[PDB]
Amino acid sequence: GKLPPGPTPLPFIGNYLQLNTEQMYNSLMKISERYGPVFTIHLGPRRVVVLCGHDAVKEALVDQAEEFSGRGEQATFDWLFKGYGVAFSNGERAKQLRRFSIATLRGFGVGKRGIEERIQEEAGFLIDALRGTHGANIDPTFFLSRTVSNVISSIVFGDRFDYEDKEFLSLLRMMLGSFQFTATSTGQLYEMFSSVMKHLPGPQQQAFKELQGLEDFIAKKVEHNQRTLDPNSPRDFIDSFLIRMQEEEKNPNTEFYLKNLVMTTLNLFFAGTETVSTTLRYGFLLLMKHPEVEAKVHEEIDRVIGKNRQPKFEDRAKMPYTEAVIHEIQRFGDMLPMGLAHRVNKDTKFRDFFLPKGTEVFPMLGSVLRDPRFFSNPRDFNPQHFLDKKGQFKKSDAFVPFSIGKRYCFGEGLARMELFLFFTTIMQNFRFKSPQSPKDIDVSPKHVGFATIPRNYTMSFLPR
Ligand code: HEM
Ligand SMILES: CC[C@@H]1C(=O)OC[C@@H]1Cc1cncn1C
Repeated sequence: GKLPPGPTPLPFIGNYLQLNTEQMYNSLMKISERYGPVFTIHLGPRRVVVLCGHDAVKEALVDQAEEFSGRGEQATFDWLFKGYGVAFSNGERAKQLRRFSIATLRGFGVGKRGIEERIQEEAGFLIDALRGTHGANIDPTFFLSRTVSNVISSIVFGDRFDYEDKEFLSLLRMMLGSFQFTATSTGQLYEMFSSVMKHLPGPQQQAFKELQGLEDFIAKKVEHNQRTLDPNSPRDFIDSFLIRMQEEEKNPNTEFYLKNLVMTTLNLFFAGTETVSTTLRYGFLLLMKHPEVEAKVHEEIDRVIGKNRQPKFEDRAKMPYTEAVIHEIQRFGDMLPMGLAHRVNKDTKFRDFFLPKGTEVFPMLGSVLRDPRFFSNPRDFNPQHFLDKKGQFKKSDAFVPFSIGKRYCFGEGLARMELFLFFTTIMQNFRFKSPQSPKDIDVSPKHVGFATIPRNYTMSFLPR
């Protein structure tokens, strides 16, 4: 009846001394090279259990999937959410807001023809945008996020933002900034020492500012929607939820009230924007570093699709190389290295170890994506990871950027279809040029913390 081994914590600071807040993953991966695939850490006051490799992670989150289905803290987002919404909540609230969210996204056609024709249409609205930069050197950052956010916006708001909207440019700035903070040294020190640091001046404060800015906005769309509602036919995600808040007024235990609504919508709007767009911004850089991979994707396009029409999402079965490249950007790029934290919601026996009720769990998603048993060159960019000798597509149990188990990314379906199309559609129209030689492109991360962020680069989209 004892915890997993680990370095001796100090009082209050925990294992501050053996942790590099500038790369948290490598610090935790060094400790496991010494203790094992399951060890115990303290980030400040918080006792965490950290899981390493495909085996540790799968047996935790899938084989005992119920007991590891809790949610732990991300103190940056916990300052805003306070345990409300679909993503950062626990128990009876998590199961209801999740059950309702999946059912509703399917209403608006996630992984269906509706959202296909929305993405397909927005993808062309971006093609125009990039054909009108005329080959000149740009930052791809806010072009991509604009386009990516517009898909999720259609679902949650009822329609899209205009690309010329000054206030829209602002909301995307608020996501990029709050998100990049979680990845920085101070971001990872804030995980450790939130209790103190939320009252101290510093970068943390600028990130509450933008979080606060984001909530405000969403709560202004909830007001406008609320007063102009039509109870017998819904326009968007907010409306459907409003319709369920009415029906649930007689029930005092309901999880469908104003604050849960507002929080769950931000979960969706924030996640539908910054994780598919970073993945693309990373993927472009990885394509200009690897020109022989770019040329091969282009060729698979012209023979399967051509130049005339617009790529669908079933054009995908006849495209094994391009679908490998997209899985390999997703695995190399390593979006959320430690995932969202979990928690055991009751006393738990796991592998001879004991985990008390409320124990926090770090499922290292990045160490599965770099499990050397499943990948032959774990830290190189090789699309042959996702192919066999006959050139067809090879699924891997260690491809887990979207997590596994009971609290896994229900936004995975939307994201898969978005990635395929955006990537195919852009590269069907343009080839990418860098202002620097392929041997001189630094494809290593700028910040790695809660997210993996790629470095800054300028680029050209010149037509074919
Ligand atoms: C490449 C893009 C994306 C990646 C790599 C990604 C990855 C992840 C990961 C690792 C989790 C953690 C789940 C856990 O607790 O174990 C997660 C959760 C979540 N994701 Fe995504 N995600 C992406 C895009 C999206 C999109 C487009 C949406 C919008 C519908 C979304 C919505 C969510 C939500 C609501 C959760 C919380 C689930 C819960 O706590 O029940 N994600 N995602
Ligand atoms: C930026 C934090 C995001 C949020 O508020 O809701 C969930 C989320 C974390 C996340 C999950 N999938 C993508 N992201 C960025």
